[PDB]
Amino acid sequence: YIGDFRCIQLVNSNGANVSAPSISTETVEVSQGLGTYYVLDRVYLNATLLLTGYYPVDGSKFRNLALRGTNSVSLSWF
Amino acid sequence: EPYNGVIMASVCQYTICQLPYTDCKPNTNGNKLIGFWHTDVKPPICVLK
Amino acid sequence: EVTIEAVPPQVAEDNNVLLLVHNLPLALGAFAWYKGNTTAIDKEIARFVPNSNMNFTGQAYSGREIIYSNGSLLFQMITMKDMGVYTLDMTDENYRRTQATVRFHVH
Ligand SMILES: *[C@@H]1O[C@H](CO)[C@@H](O)[C@H](O)[C@H]1NC(C)=O
Ligand SMILES: *[C@@H]1O[C@H](CO)[C@@H](O)[C@H](O)[C@H]1NC(C)=O
Repeated sequence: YIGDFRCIQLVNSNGANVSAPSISTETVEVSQGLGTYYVLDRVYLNATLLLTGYYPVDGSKFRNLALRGTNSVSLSWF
Repeated sequence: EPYNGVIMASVCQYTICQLPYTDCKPNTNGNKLIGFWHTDVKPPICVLK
Repeated sequence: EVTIEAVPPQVAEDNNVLLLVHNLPLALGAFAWYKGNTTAIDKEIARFVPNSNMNFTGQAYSGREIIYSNGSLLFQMITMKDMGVYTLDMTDENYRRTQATVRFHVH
């Protein structure tokens, strides 16, 4: 139940059935540079640096929060 | 929020709905009281859009 | 003000009752029917709006409950579990009132 306000919801709803989110078979792979982000306001060339910041842990597991529906919305999603 | 291939980023004090959801193809038939996921009726006070 | 009647207030098994709304107002945002004396949405049954003319269901929609434009709720098969209280929610200008409660019995 995110938020606090009751709204005119123009979709169907049903608390029929829910599951755990499908924790994906893919794991976070950083060897292709995915997961990183460029340093602001600097350029390095032909080098290798030990930097820091905020980053994903390698080898952990993703999550699929992309719920889906056609016209009804599960109440136990929230 | 992606809309029309641009990003509608807005760090803004929205009164977020209790049953939020977006749509691929939303349509409102001129009904100005409907909100998809937030029902502010005033301009919400914020810093960037 | 708004008044709600069960016709009949005592219904036999598997028959029809009409949750007849009287003196409902006009410029409503939406309305929905609520099982029990609660306003948590998992007891909301069916939600129909006046200004876009679409109806949508809740979690407790057993499938045999017809919602009308005058706010009335028509039952098809009265079950023994459906004895109890029912509350009719109305909303206007992002403000709400839950002051329409009704209770019947089955024999
Ligand atoms: C940004 O893009 C949206 C498209 O949904 C448009 O409505 C809006 O006017 C654009 N400009 C600003 C300043 O938000
Ligand atoms: C209300 O919903 C039912 C399906 O649950 C549908 O058959 C009926 O036509 C709807 N009422 C109106 C007035 O559209």
